[PDB]
Amino acid sequence: VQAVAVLKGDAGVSGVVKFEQASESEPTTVSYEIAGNSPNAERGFHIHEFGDATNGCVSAGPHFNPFKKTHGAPTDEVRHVGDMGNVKTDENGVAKGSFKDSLIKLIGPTSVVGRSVVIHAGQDDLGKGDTEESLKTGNAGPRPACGVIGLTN
Amino acid sequence: VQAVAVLKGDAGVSGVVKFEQASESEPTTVSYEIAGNSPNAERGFHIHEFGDATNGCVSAGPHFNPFKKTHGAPTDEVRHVGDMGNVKTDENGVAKGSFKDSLIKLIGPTSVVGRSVVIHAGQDDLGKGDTEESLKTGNAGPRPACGVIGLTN
Ligand SMILES: [Cu+2]
Ligand SMILES: [Cu+2]
Ligand SMILES: [Zn+2]
Ligand SMILES: [Zn+2]
Repeated sequence: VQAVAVLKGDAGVSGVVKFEQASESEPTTVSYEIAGNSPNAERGFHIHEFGDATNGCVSAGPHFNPFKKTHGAPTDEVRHVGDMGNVKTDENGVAKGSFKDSLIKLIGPTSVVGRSVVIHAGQDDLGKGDTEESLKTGNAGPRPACGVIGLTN
Repeated sequence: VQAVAVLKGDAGVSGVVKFEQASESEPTTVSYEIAGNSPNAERGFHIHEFGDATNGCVSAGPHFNPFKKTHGAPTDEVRHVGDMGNVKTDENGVAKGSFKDSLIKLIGPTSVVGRSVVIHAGQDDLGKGDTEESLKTGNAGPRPACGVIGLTN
C-alpha cells in the first residue's frame, strides 16, 4: 500500500511525504522532501489526528495518539503513533530522508490514511523537556506546512 | 464518521465538501459549498480514486470505480462508486447543496477516506452520450479544483 501527503502552507515551507507499507504488521517506510525550512536545524515532524484542511494546519488537530500515550521520540516505546521526531535540514533549508516505523500504518484501525502530516517551525524536544507541553507536543512550535495523507499507487 | 475535502486549484474554483456516515450500511450525506464556477450551469462532481495531490488534480486519477462499472448518474444502479452527478451553480457561480448516497462510504473496503473529490469545468452527461468517453468520464471536462478526503470529527 502507498500513500502520500503534499505539504503546503503560506510560510515558504512545502514538500512531499511518501508512505509505503506491504502488510499491516510490517514497518511503514516514510520518505520526505521538504523545502524552505530554517537551515542547519532540526524540525518536528508528526502525523496529526485529522485530515481536515479547513483551517490552515490548525484543523489537523493534535498528534495522532489512539493509544493515549505521551509524546516521545520515534525509538521510544512510549510515544504517540504519529511521532516522527525531528527531520534535519541542510544549509539550504532542505530536509530529505527516509525511515521505517512500526507504529505508523496504512492498513487497519490505526491507519494514517486520511490523517495529516505536519512539519513544524521548531525543534521537537522528544518529550524530554521541563513542561507539561513537552509531553503533548514536544514544544515543536508553529505549523508552517501540512498535508492530508491520501491513497495512491 | 465525518470526513472533509478542501477543494483548491488555480482556476478560481474553490470549496469545501463534507461527508457524514453513521454506519457502513447507511447512506453517506454529502454537502458542499463551491465558489468560482461558471454561473447558471451544471458541473460534474465525482470521487476520484487517489488522494494524490502531487500533480494538480491529474494525480487524483480516474473516477473511483472498484466494481468496474460504467460512468452513470447517481440514481443509476450502474455507475461508478464515485459518481456524484452534476452540481447546479447559481447566478454568482456558487454551488451549495447536499444529498445522500448509498454507494459512497466512509467505512469499509470501499471507503473514500484518503481519495479525492474533483469539481469539473464542464457538465457531466451522466454516461448518456454518444461516446466511449461518456462511459468513462461523462465528458465533464477539466478539473479546476480538487481535494483529498480526510478524516475529521
Ligand atoms: Cu506535529
Ligand atoms: Cu471527476
Ligand atoms: Zn507527539
Ligand atoms: Zn464516473
